[PDB]
Parts: sequence; structure tokens; C-alpha cells
Amino acid sequence: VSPPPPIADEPLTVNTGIYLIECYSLDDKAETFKVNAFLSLSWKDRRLAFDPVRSGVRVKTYEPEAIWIPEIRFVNVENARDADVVDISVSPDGTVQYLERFSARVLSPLDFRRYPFDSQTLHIYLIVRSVDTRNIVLAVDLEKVGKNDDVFLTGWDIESFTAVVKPANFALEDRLESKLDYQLRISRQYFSYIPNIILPMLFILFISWTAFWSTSYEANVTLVVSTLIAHIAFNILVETNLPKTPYMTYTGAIIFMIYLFYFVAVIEVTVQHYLKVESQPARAASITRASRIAFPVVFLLANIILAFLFFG
Amino acid sequence: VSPPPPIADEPLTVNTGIYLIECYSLDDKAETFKVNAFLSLSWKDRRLAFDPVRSGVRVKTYEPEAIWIPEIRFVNVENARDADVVDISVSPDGTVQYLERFSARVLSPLDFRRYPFDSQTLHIYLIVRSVDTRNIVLAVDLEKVGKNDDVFLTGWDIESFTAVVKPANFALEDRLESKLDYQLRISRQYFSYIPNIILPMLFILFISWTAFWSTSYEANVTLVVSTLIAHIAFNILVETNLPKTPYMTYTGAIIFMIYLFYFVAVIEVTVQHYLKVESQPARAASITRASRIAFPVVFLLANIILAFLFFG
Amino acid sequence: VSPPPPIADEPLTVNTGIYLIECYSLDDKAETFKVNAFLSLSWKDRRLAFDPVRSGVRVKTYEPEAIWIPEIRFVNVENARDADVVDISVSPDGTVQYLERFSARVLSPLDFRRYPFDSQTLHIYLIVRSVDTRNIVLAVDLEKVGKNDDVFLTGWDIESFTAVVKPANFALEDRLESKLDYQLRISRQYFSYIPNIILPMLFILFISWTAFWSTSYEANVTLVVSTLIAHIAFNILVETNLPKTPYMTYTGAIIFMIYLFYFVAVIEVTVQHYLKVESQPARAASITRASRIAFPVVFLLANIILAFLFFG
Amino acid sequence: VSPPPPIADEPLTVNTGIYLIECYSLDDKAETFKVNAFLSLSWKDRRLAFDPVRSGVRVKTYEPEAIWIPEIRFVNVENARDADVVDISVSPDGTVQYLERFSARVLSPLDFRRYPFDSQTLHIYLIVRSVDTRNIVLAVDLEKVGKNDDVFLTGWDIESFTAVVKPANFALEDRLESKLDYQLRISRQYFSYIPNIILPMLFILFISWTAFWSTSYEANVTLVVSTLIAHIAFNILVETNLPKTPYMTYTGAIIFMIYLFYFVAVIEVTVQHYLKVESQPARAASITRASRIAFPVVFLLANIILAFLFFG
Amino acid sequence: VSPPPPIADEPLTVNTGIYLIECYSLDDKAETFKVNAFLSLSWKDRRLAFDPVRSGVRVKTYEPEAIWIPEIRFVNVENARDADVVDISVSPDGTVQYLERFSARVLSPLDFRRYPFDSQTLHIYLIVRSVDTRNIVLAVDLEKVGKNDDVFLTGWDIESFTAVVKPANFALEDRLESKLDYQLRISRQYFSYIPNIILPMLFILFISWTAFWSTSYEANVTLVVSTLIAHIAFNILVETNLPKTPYMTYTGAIIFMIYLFYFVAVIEVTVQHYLKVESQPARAASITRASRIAFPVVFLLANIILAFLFFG
Ligand SMILES: [Cl-]
Ligand SMILES: [Cl-]
Ligand SMILES: [Cl-]
Ligand SMILES: [Cl-]
Ligand SMILES: [Cl-]
Repeated sequence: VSPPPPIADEPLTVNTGIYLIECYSLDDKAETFKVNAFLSLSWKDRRLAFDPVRSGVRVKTYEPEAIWIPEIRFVNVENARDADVVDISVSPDGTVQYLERFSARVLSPLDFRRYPFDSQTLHIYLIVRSVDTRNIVLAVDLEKVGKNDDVFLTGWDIESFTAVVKPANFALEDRLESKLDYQLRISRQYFSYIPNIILPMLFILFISWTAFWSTSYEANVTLVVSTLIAHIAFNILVETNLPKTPYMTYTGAIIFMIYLFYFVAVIEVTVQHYLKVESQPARAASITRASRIAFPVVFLLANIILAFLFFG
Repeated sequence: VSPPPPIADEPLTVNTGIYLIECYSLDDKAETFKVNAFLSLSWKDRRLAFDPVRSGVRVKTYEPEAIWIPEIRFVNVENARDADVVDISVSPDGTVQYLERFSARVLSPLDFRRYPFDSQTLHIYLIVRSVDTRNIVLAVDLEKVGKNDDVFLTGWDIESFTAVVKPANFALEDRLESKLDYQLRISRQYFSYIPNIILPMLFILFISWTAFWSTSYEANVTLVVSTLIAHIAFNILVETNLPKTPYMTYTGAIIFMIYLFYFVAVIEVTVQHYLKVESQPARAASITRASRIAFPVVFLLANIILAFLFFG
Repeated sequence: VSPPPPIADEPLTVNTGIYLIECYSLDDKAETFKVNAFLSLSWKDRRLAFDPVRSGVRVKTYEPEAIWIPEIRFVNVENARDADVVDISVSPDGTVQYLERFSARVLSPLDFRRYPFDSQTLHIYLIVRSVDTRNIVLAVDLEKVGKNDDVFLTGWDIESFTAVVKPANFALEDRLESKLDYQLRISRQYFSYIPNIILPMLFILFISWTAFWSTSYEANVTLVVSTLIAHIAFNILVETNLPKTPYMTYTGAIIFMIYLFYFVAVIEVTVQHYLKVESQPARAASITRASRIAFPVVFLLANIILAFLFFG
Repeated sequence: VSPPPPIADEPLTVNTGIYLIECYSLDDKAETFKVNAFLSLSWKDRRLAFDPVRSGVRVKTYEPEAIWIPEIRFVNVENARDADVVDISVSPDGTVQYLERFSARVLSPLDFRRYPFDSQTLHIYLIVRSVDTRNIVLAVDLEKVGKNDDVFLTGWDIESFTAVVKPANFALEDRLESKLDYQLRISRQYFSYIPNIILPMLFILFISWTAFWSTSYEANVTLVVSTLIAHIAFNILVETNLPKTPYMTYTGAIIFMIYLFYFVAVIEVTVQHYLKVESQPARAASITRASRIAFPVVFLLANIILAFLFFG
Repeated sequence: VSPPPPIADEPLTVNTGIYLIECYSLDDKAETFKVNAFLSLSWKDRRLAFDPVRSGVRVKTYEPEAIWIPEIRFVNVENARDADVVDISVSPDGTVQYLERFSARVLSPLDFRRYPFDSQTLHIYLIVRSVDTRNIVLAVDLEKVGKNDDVFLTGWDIESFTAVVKPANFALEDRLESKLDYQLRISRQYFSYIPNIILPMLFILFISWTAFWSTSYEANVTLVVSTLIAHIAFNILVETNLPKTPYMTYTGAIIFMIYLFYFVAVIEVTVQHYLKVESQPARAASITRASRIAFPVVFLLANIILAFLFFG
């Protein structure tokens, strides 16, 4: 109803704390996730002080109305959180303990430069706006920050959930505001990617390469082109789940490299057939024997160079 | 309006019970499901006692306001439940009878190690938070727990719906809480999977294997590569549904084994043609004669070993 | 405000009636549909009887509040209905007339044993709970049950919309309840399935069979395997719509039969080539000539037997 | 608060009008579209009359409450419209002006007998129910019916938006009601369907037909079968957008014709090879030469006949 | 709740300014996007002026009630905005400062004529409605127009965010109306489209063109038709992330030209074989060696013509 008047000019400090209960629905393309947690607040209000002995009580309980509650808002949320007050209590000296449970949908960008083996950081921002009569700043209560042991994300491993103690103060629309940053660090579970994507791709590439041990043109054409079709199908399957980015990723580089290898293999088969038709089997044999060793070695070297370039 | 005052120090016991009406929309990828049921509560409040003869009635009826109702919440839910009050009744001694119908969406992890033939357990958690003046604990009323005869889940057989009668008491946010566990056990209906997935795969594999009775290189290449493409399409269709897990499952192992078999078949065809083109037909005949028996036997042994290793 | 007291022991009867306006969005996979209709209720209340001559009116109008209105609920709904009251009228003798318009989503199982040519029956259940002082039952008013001539479902034909007059009375949660059943009978529009699915599949099967008039092994292999791939694509397209069931259907049986036929055709082609290579070009000719007649006759007999089994 | 009393028996007249602002999301399969428009009403209430000279004003503004506003509903909507009141004004003689902005989702059937080149009419129905003391009818005010110049429908051309002047008075649920019809006429933009769907299909068909200038059986088999597979893929793509209908459309007829043509082409290739193997080259040459001319002419004639049938 | 006093004859001017916070969910299918931003207002009221020394205060803080605030809405929104008032303050003069936060779903047309390399402009329209007693106009405050540094859209770059100073005044529904225009210029990030789309397509086309260096008819048929199948599959891959619009875009022209080139290549191969089978090798050799040069040059010239036509 009315913010507590200051003594002389001191600001009002509000202690915050978030306790995660459930987190779920991490969408890569939409770059969002949903959360379910507690919100804890604590400040000072001398007007509500009382004598414990006179009143015969040690804790008083107030309804959300008929009491001043600061307005805390999340910055990067799609809609205002749906919340419900759990409990409000007042201490004899004037300290107020506030608790509520909410749910919200949070927007946060993701970095996909190492997509199969990447780690991400998700941010939650709290802000408060100063009133025309009092200045309000935020702080962090280290005891009230935490998460449940049952919190799970489908496909991710949760590492930590901390908060930066120092807030950021800035002027927005001729008023002063304070901001807090809560960080949740997660890592991707990449085990399922190996036997479901990587190994079949290598098998198909080897089946394509086995055409350097034959001399029949039609069989070579069939092998190479059909393996190319299989590669296109796998590429569609993989790309349906990876969002478009303005930079170069590991997976895209590997896929482009495989396309280039298929093109060069077709070129080699055509060259060998053309040489053999003109009655020059010696050059064709030399080229084929050279390619048999040239292709895997260059593939391995290029893969090693790419790994050093993206993880070094 | 105010919790009942204790006689001397005793905690308040609230008897609960859930009666299922509808359960539906089990999402394997999101690991969620939707529920629709009754919620029953009963506690003791001596402030509402009355004299039957003086009043002339047997049971009174109050509105949800101007009466104290304990705050019960679900832990693993996406949002607060949609509630409505059905009936409130008070006995002459003071016992209160409460009834309510709700609906919610519940989060619960799943285990996919035996995906076609797996059985799951779904959990619902009830919690109550103690007030600053009284201690509250939960209890189970066995005569109020059950389900309808028409409760059906598309694709699952429902086996039982019970509750663990021992609650868990702990501290959180400087208060004591009590939690209850309700367990629903289901089994997947695996009949449709056999003639839709398992047998076409075997027929395609046998069609691929029929290439050990031939000597034409082009026909063998066409057979094997076309069957491989069909296998890839089937694998994509299967994987569209099953999610990604940090552990190996039965279906993934089988699919990887089939990929390995196709690779070895291509190698065998290439080796046979290479040996024949060098005017060594006896060795090629010996190798293909061995392969005709070697492939199905090793396949059968591999599936027997995998089935023992995953289900025993 | 309070249920009307009885005379001695008579129960309270409520006359119901549902008039369909819009029914739409029948999902086969979820087995749900959406409805929009009118709900009519009528009962007796002697506490509201008035003298028409004194009042000067033939009918009195009341608000939804300030008058006791029984609570009627739908059993098989995902959420509570969204309703708005249209009018309330009271006759001088005390009979109360009620009206409202609602919209809800109804859960109802379906049977797919004859999927292309099946018929269904959708159920809507109405229930009422007895108050402690009065016992309430339900009755059907045949003069207020019907549907608009413009009620249309996409892909279905509507036959009738009736109600079962006899209510089912039982006990639930220490109270007596009455239940009514409204049945909507529909049939499927199967014309679009024939030229879109059935005929192309037969054409592809005949194209596959055309290989019994040829002796070129490579051409036969190409024909049979490519037609198998086309069959797989069509099967995936069909399977995207029909959900999984714990029993066998007509379409699944036909698809499995086609897979078996393709396998046998591949075996026959391989056998003919093998016998020709061994320099016995008479048994191969006999087998091919036999198969030319054997395949269509067996296909026709099997289709007749399956059609008799599923629709007889 | 109460319907105005008549002079002797005349019905109350309400004048309506709809001004379109937005129209979007026209779903072919669901047969729904979304709207955003102003709603205008005007009636007569003599009890609100005042003398402007004594009052000192020319227009009096009333809150939506404490005044009688007629209940107007939309018949073919999924849910009740979401609206807010804009302005209410009363003329000195008693005439009331009312304005409101709403949004709704409408249901309307569609016709697909000429799917690429079809024209549709969308209906919006307004209804009102008579009260027990007064009779209400609806009229049309042509000065308040129209649409914005920024109204755009993705894929359609908006032609006109009018209202049928004569309402439909009928008795429903023992009460007389009046209904109005608003019609919006749209036409489909078919240009993008030509180069994206139509011409590639012709190119693939001609590629299939080019096999009448060769005598190599394997090449002809490969050509025809692979082009059939490509046709199947397009057909799936095209079908994934057009809903199933209980009648026959133009596109389905063309697609079935293409399937028939592929079947007959395969038959011709088989016949030619069989005749050539039997040392009868003259008949095979004559048949191939005849087919070279026969196929395109019959295709063109069938297309002309179908176009005449579906557009004449 | 009183409109500000009109001093002689003058309209009321309101200074508006929108400060962006979040932008997300830009759907090209429905041409919609969600926004989250501030809204600043400022106008004048004679009565609210108060003496500073008499009160010993600088600025007051009025509730939404007991004060008059102009109603301002957005033309292009599916539903009304969800707003919560943040701060209302009054200077020592009659000037009032108003602030609020809102979220909305905006409808704005999109253009994809240059789809990969296109730029779009998003519009937000602010409108105030005049009352029967006072005229209202809208102004623009440049110090309140801004955009956060953390505003991001998935796959787009944000160029600028300004407003058009000049309103548009027009009469609608017998009332004078004023409008404002806020424009947000964006451009699409096209880097990822080169290695994902452009280069694989070129590789496939070159693989198809490699058939001008061979004589084997079967190999040429296999190459060209299988590359056509790969082209159709990659068309599916491209179309999976392209809005379904009735447009004549750059991509559609490219794909149609590719289809034409495939058709002409098939025609050339057929002509070469047909000439060769009649013992005219010189003409076939000449045609092949001419096509080797003709195809790429014509392809490049057509590409240049299309690029100059669409981007000129
Ligand atoms: Cl918030
Ligand atoms: Cl809850
Ligand atoms: Cl209900
Ligand atoms: Cl409505
Ligand atoms: Cl708004």
C-alpha cells in the first residue's frame, strides 16, 4: 500500500532465492525451456513490528492484501508467470518472509558450434523497478538457492545452479533498476548418437569405397549412386532436428566433406572407364591402385584436422 | 480461516484418497500423461461440533469459504490442477468430509531398456506444508482408493493402482512437509509390433541373403544395396517414435547388428567377384558355400545371446 | 440455495435433453471428438409457486444464482465443459425450466477390426450426485432430443442420435448417483480409399508379376525389388494414420499377405535362375509356367477367405 | 435489466453490421477460418429518452451494466467469441448505438470438385432468441457492412462480402428465433500449382515414354520402374494436402489416369520383349512403332474429355 | 474519472513510445510473431494539478482508478494485449507519466520473392478513438523509442527500429480516428543455405552431366534417372523448411529449370543411342561432344538471366 519510508536516504534491500522443482521441454529450434520452482523474498518493514510477550505470539500471518509486497518480474519470459502465494510471515523486529510457487517459460539462446558434444548455459533474470519515493536493490540468499535431486531433463545432464552475487544497476525510462542472473549449466548426453548415426554412416561410406576393387562400370555406378541416395536420406533425418545457424558447425562440415568425397569417387570411376575404353589399361590400373590407399588416408587426415579445428 | 488449535501438542492427520476416472495421452517422448480423478480429504476440527437433537439435523453443509481447508499440492505437475468443490460435510463430533474433482498433467520418467516388451510404473506425489502453529501429516484411506472399470489407456494394459501407506517427512524452506506416493502399473501391448515391424524385416533380410546362390555381380549388387535402402527406411520409421536415451536398448542393438550383417555381405560379394576375376573359381565356390550356412547360424546365435543378455 | 425438501420419501426427478448443434474434429489416434450442443433441464420446486392473478404474469424469470440448480456433470470429458446460461423460467405450479449452451471434448473408444468399412458408436454420459437431504434421479425427455440437419462430420455419415431411457443407479463414495447414456451412431465414407490406395497397389502387384514371362535375371531382380520398395512406401503412408491395436485388422492382414507374396516371388526367381545355370532348361520352364497361373489364383482365394473371415 | 415494453404487439427490431478487419488461417482439412471484425447493433428503448435542452447534452454514454443489451450469438463457431465493448451512445429519442470488437473461429464446409481452380463461399450466421415478454427480429444495415483494404488471405482472392437481407424466422425449443446470413466469396490463386506440380509430372511422364525408341530390355525396365517410383513420391506429396472427400475430384482422376498409363506401358514393354525372343521381330517393331504415336494422342484426348466433364 | 477540460478548442495530444524487450516466434506460414515490450504515455489534465508547498511533496502516484487514462489499442493483434500497469506519476504541473508492460501476437504480411536473400519490414499500428466530447491525437516521443541489446530472433538480423512521425487521420464508423506506425527492419541470415542447399545440388547435377563421356546406354540411363530421384529427394529436403505460399520465388524458378535440364539430358541420351544403333557413329559423336560444352554454358547463362531478373 505504501513502501516503508527511509530513515534518512538508505536503499531497501530485498533478498531473493529460487529453488528448482521441475525443469523440462528444452526445445533446440525454439530455444526455450519451462521451469517450476519456488520464489523466496525477504525485506525489512518497521511499521509491522510487535512485542512478542504482549501479543502472546512469535510469528504473525498476513494475507497478500493489506501489506506492501515488492513487484519482482522476470525479464526473459514469454508471459507473466502464473503464481500462487504459499505463505507470508512477519518477525517481531519487522523482517518479512515471503514464499510462492510459480511456473514460467524462459527464452535463452544456445550455441551449436559443437552440436553433438556441446555444453550450454541457461540464464534467468530478475528485475525490480524503483518507486518514486524509495530506492530498491536486490541481493542473493545463498541458503535458499538450490534444486531437487529428482530434477531431470530428457537428453541432458544437470551440473550446477548458482547465482552471481553482484547485481547490475542501470537507468531505464528515467528510473533505476537492479538485475540478478541465475545460471543453470547442462551437458548433452551424446551416447545415443554414436550407434544411431555415426557408425552406419561409416559403413555406408565403406560400401561406397569397395568399388575400387572392381572393373565393371555398371556395378560401380550402381554402388556409388545408391550409396549417395542413402546418404541423402540420412542427411535429411539428421538435419530435421538441428536448427539453422549463422555459423559453421561440426556436423555440417562433416556432411559437406562426405558430399565432396562422393563427387570425387564418381570422377575417379568415370576417368577409369574412359581410360580403359581407349585401350590404356595400365594407367587405369595405376589410378585405381593409387585411389585404394589415397581415399581412406585423406579421409582420416581431414577428420583429424577438423577435430583439431573445432575442439582445439 | 485459522487452523484448529492442538489439544496439547499432537499433530494433525489428514486422510487422503484418489479415485481414478480417466487417464489418457501417454507421450513417450515427453514422458508425461494426463489424469482425471477424485480427491478425498478428512480431518478433525472440534470448533465445528454441534448438538444433533438441539439442531435437529444429522449432517451440516458449508461453503469453501469461512472454513479451514488444508493446502494439498501435487509435486510433479506442469501447472496447478483445475479444481472444483463437490461436497463438504461435517459430522456431529467435528469430522470434516471433503470431496473434489480435478485434472492435471503429470511428469514421470520411463525406462526403455526392453522397449517393445517393457513395463512401467507411474508416480503421483501429494505434499502438504506445515503451518507456523500446527504440524500436519498425511495418511491413506484404503476404502477411498480405486479406479473405474472403463479406465483405458491406448496401447497399455492397466494392472493395479495402489499407494504406499508410509509417508515421508522432511524439512524444506525451514518447514516440515509430508509426502505420499501413488503408483500406477501398466504393461505395453506388444501384439501389433510383430506383424508390423519384426516379420517384414526378416523377409527383407532373407531376400538379401538369397544372393549367395548366384554368380552375377550386377544382380548381387542390386539386391544387397536395394535391401539396405529398405532397411534404412524402416529404421527411420521405427526411430521416429522411440526417444533418445543414455543407455543401450534392445531395438538399437538389433538394428546395429543388421547393419553389420549388411556390411559383411557386401564384403563377401566383393571378395567372391575379385577371386573369380583372377581365374580362381574353386576358392570362390568354397567361400560362397561356407557363407550360405555361416550367415543364418551366426544370426540366430547373435539374437539368442542378445535376448538372454537383455531379459535375463 | 437449498434442495427442495420432499413430501415423505419421494426422489427428485430431473428431465434432461441434448440438442446437437456442431460436432467436429474426430481424431482416430486419440479417439476423441468435439461437440457443441444445448442442454435442457427441468424439475419441480414448490417453494417458488406463485398466483398468476396476483402477480399479473404467466412466467417469472430468475438469475442462475438465488435459486437452487442441480449440478450435472459429464463423465467422459477431458476437462469441465464451457457453458453459458441462456434462460430460466418458472411456471406458476413451480416447474422450473432451464437452458444452456456448452462445448466439450469427449473421450470414447473405437473399434478398428474393419477399418476401411467400419461403423462406430459414440457415448456421452450424464451423471448427478445425491445431496445428503434429498435423493435425485435422472429422466429422459424425448421431445427435446435431436440434432440440426446441418450437423456434419468430415469423413463420416451420421445415422441417428438417441438416448437410453433407463438410468443406471449405483453407489460411489458413499452416495447414490444416476447415469444416462446418449449414443451417436456413425459410418465411414470409404469411397475415397478405393482409387487412392487399393487400385494402385494392385497395379504395382501386377507389374511385379509380369516377371514370369521373362528369362533375364537382372531385369527380374530389378522389377521385383523395386516393386517391393514401392510397396514399403505405400505401407508407411498407410501406417501413418491407422493407430496400434491389440488385435488384428483387415488392412494389416492384406499388407502381411502382400509381403509374403513378394518373398515367394523372389524365391521363385532365384530357383529358376539356379536351375537354368545347372543346364536343366526344362524344370525351370515348367516351374515358371506353373507359377504364371498359380500366383493369381492363390491371391484371389486368400482374399476371398480373409474377406469371409473378417466380415462374416 | 428488462426488455422494453411494446406499444401494442410490435416486435423489437435490431439492426446489425459486420466490418471485417482480418481474415487468416483457412485450413483446408479442418474446414475452418479465423476472423477479426467489428460488430454493430442498434435498437429502440423509449425509457431512455431525454430532452437535450434540459439535459444540456446531445448524446448520453452508459456503462455496459445497468442497461438492457440484446443477446446475440454466432451459430457456427467452435467456442463463444472473445469480445470487448467499444462505445455505447443513446440518442435523445431513445435510439441506442452499440459497438464491439471480437475474434472467433468459424466452421464452414468446402467443395473440392475443381480443387486447383475452385471458388468457395464462407457463411457466418447470427441468431437471437426471443424473450418471454417481447419478440425480437434482426435486420441489416448496409452502411456498416464492409471490409478493410488491408484484409489479406494467404492463397486466396477476396471478391465480395455481403449479407442476405431477409432473415429466417423459425421456432426452436418452443421459442421463435431469427437468423442472418453473411457470405464471403473467395477464389483460389492457382498460378504456383503449374510450375511446382503440373509441369514436372509431364516431364517425368515423357521421360517414361522415351523407352519406345530402344530395344534394350534392361534399360526400358529401369526407365519405366524408376519413373513410376518418382511418380509415387510426387503423388504422396500432393495427397498430403488434399483432404479425403466422399466424391471424385479432378486431381485424383488425373493421378489415377497416370497410374493406368504406367501399367499399360509396362505391359507393352513386356509384350515387345516376349515377341522379340520368339524370333518374330516384325510384330514387335510394328507394335512399338504404333505405340509411339498411340500413347500421347490418347493421353491428350483423355485430358480433354476429363476437362470437359469437370468444367462443363 | 473525468476527461481533461478542453481549453477553448483544441485536440488532446498523447506522446507514445514503445521500448522492445523480447521478440520471438516468427512463423512464415501464418505471418505472425509475438512481442514483449513497454508502453509509455504522457498527456495533460488540469484538475490533477496540485500545490507542491501545500503538500510538501514532489510527485504523487495515482492508482488506475480515480484518474482518466486514454484507451489505446493495436489494430493488428489476434486478441487484446495482456497488460499490467507498472507506474503512474504526476508532475507538479498537470502532466502525467504512464508506463506499462505487455505481450501480444501481431499480424503482418510477409514477402518471399527473394526467399533466401530477402528482407522484411514488420509493422505495429497504434490507434486511439475520439469521444463524443473531445478530439484526441497521437504524437511520437523519440527519447522513449528504443530496443534492448539482447533482443534476438532465430535466423534473422535486426537492422533498425523507428516510428513514422506523421499520423494518419481518417473517419471510420462515424468517428474520427488516428493511427501510428512502428517499423522494424530485419534481414535473413543466408550463410547456412550455401553448403546445405546450393553445393550438394550442383554436385548432383554434375554427376548427372558426367554421362556425356560414356557410350554404354544402360550406364547413362542409370546415372540420369537415379540422379533425378536424388533431385526429388533433395527437393523434399528443401521444401521441409519453406512456407507453402502461392508465390513465384527464386527457388521455384531454380527447381523448375533443373527439371527442364534433366528432361533435355534424357532426350539427348536417347537421340545419341538411336543414331548409334543405325550405324551413324559420326553424328552421335558430334552431338555428344557438342553437348559437353553446350550444357554448362546454357545453365550459367540462364542462371545469370534469372539472377538479373529477380534482383534487378
Ligand atoms: Cl514475471
Ligand atoms: Cl496442485
Ligand atoms: Cl461437466
Ligand atoms: Cl458467440
Ligand atoms: Cl490492445
